Amino acid sequence: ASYTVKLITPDGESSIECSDDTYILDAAEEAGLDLPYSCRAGACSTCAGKITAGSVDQSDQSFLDDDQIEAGYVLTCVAYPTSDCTIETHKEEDLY
Ligand SMILES: [Ga+3]
Repeated sequence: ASYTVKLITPDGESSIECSDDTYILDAAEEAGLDLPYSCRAGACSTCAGKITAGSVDQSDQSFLDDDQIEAGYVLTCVAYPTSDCTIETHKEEDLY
């Protein structure tokens, strides 16, 4: 049951469909979104995306702790958008 996943970017606004048992990144790169990712597995902050218009599940990540997720930075390389959401890519520098 894929849901409308809004991927905000400085080069425009796209909308990819991601499943609950899939990663927002894979669904993005698969379409050609070309998001800021490196490990694309779940062990960084470059894939993190400021979220504040939906919900996701990142119980596989190994970078964030509690303050990061609180802000909204969700690793797209390991996020499970159970429902519609609006991940704001290009939001990792906040940490570094
Ligand atoms: Ga990553």
